[PDB]
Amino acid sequence: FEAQKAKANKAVDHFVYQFMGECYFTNGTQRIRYVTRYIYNREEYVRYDSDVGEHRAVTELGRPDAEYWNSQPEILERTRAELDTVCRHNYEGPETHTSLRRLEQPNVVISLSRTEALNHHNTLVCSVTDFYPAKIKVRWFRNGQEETVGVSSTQLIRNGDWTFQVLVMLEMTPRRGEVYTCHVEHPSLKSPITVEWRA
Amino acid sequence: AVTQSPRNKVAVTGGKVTLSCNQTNNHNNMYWYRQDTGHGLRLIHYSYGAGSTEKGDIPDGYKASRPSQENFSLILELATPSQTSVYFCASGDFWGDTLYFGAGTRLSVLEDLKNVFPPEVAVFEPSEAEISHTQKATLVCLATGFYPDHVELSWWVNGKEVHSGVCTDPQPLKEQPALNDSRYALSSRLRVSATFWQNPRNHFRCQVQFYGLSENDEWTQDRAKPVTQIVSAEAWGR
Amino acid sequence: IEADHVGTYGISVYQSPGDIGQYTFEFDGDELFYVDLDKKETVWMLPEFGQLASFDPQGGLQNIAVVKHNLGVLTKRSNSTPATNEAPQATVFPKSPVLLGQPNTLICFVDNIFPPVINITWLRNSKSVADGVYETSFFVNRDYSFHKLSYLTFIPSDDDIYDCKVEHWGLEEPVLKHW
Amino acid sequence: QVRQSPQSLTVWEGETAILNCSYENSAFDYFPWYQQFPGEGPALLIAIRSVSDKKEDGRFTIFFNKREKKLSLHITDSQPGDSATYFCAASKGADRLTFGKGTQLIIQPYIQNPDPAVYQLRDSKSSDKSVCLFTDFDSQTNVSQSKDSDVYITDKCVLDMRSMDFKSNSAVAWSNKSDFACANAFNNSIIPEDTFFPS
Repeated sequence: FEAQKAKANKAVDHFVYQFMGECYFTNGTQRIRYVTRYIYNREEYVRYDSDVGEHRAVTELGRPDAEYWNSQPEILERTRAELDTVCRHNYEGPETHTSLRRLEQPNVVISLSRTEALNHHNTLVCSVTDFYPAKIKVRWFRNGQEETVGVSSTQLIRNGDWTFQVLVMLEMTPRRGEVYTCHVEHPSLKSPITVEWRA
Repeated sequence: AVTQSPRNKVAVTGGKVTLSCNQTNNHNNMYWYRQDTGHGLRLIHYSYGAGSTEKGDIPDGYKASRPSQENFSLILELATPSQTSVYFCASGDFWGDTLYFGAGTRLSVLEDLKNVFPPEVAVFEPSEAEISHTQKATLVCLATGFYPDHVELSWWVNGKEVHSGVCTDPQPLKEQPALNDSRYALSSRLRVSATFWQNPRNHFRCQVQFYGLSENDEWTQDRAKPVTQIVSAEAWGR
Repeated sequence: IEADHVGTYGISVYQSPGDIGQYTFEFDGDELFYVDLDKKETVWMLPEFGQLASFDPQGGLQNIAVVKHNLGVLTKRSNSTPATNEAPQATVFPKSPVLLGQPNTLICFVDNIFPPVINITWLRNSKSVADGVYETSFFVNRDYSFHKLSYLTFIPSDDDIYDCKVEHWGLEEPVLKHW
Repeated sequence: QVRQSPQSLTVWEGETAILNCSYENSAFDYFPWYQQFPGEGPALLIAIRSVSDKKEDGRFTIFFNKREKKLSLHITDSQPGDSATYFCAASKGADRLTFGKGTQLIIQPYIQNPDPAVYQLRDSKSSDKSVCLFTDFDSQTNVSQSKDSDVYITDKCVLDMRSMDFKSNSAVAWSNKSDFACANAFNNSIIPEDTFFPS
């Protein structure tokens, strides 16, 4: 499955230049919005947008290009066509078979922050790691009922390696007898993963 | 426009050959092709802009240089018989729907260089029999014993190049097909009216442009050095 | 800007002086690949992805060429208005739950990078360390600065204090995020 | 890989020449044909995009079949001036082309008044030397090369006397054997029985 790219148009006749083509998918490929952006020193100065249907100058700098690119049929049709030839094509082919199908199970490990003393305050940390995609539910329990008080999760941590991490802390007081359970739901999981820690 | 230089070249095995190409189209991309029967057009190297190049399908044996947006050069570092070809340069825009080619460069890489001969040209006069039976008069031109096959044949009537009533062989034949070094022959017809061949003021010339050795090539043999030259044959109206 | 998914199917970046270019694909925040401009090959982040999908590196090389051009054009057109340095920001966190004695990965996420030229190096107890060091490509941000992640394989000890050292033009002196 | 058929193809003038092309890589989306006249470089003639199954432009049309990855250039009401080599190329998302090996196109003229004859011609400088001319035959008759060295026979050739409204075919043949004659110079080739042998 071969990926296609957006094609930068040629500007008309420390510095940083950036070109990109973005494909905004909603409900799979039922709705696709396609935007092309040209950026000079962090200022977008021209763009294509499948909603407008042509290049529009975003600033004074973009005037020359927008008007020219729009005036060459070979060019305009080439950029417009990318909504299908880049976005739809990449989504239905390469994407559907890679990122769109990636399913990494979370690792769940409970952990005790300070050396355990019964009848003393301490804090459990439920590390939920190495998972994909991002949608995930993590809940604590003490003897079977949900905890909401003294509970705190980090935001979703993006690892940069196509996996995610979330840490869920629970402030608690371990009594002799009680069982703490960390409960996680993720789409790569046939049934929820529970891990227990007995006081 | 795309102009290649040179348009004809004879090199020796092991020699160095740079084919350059200037492009006047303000185009960013340039490509270097070769053309050989049974292989069509074959990309050798190309380039997106000055200072950079990219291997084509058959880069082996060729270097390439883009010192300019205008100029793209192909370098044959160690020239070999296998590189004997007609070469085409081309330019286009970024992502361009349309390539624009130069005219071509005939290159012959030869092992011995003693195989290089200029054409012997001769013009054969119309038959009275053709004339009395058709009132047309066909002149024939025969160019023979030349190598390589870099020639161009033209007909001249009273000092003016003509095209009407002319037809030349599509390509030269081998005088000795058994040999991969065979010398070539080529013919051409010029037909006019007997009411024009019969006029003795009219003269008909057959011209063969031959491409052969550079005038600054080393020539050690007993015959006159087979440089680039015009060889001709002339007939007079009767 | 609402959407379920967003692929950035071609990001081209070019800097002058120094002839620095980068070309990548991203999807929903993650790098599908970069094209090595020197080797001229497409390098997938996940190997198993490169086994299912492909990309002609040329596609990226040409884009870079365009973008190298446009930059020149836009440099004059602006009358040589240069880029403004930003101060980047770093955060260090381990890839897995820290257990002492077990090999892990420390991760340095540096953000608000602009321009995208940065030195990210690891220190352990103040001395340079480079164990299995991996660096991501510059990821794009909505505001057109970049972020980037470095990686370090290490064994967690209580006798060790790690720093992530970050060098940038927008920083008067190097900043180190302790961990 | 792009594959054209045939290598060469002869067609009567006024007939519709059909040049076949076929490709292997399903991703190809752009298919331009180049026209090359002898002594010149190739030049874009007509082109199609896989989004479309036809492209018409005067006497030239391209028929495109995405499923069979097969492709065809039609030249209607063909003319001697259409004689040339026609290349089929392909492209993927606007990257460099790949050309087929090309098809040679030879269009045959009609002769209005065929009058086949083999004439012998003398040199203009050295009477001893001679050449045989087969001339004025119909374009139907096919000239084969010699069944021996020593005797050379060129291919056929249509010259046009535009001063008048006259076209005619000719082939030449010659040798250095002293036991060589025009009468059977062409006995290798077919010849109408009504052919004129003077002398």
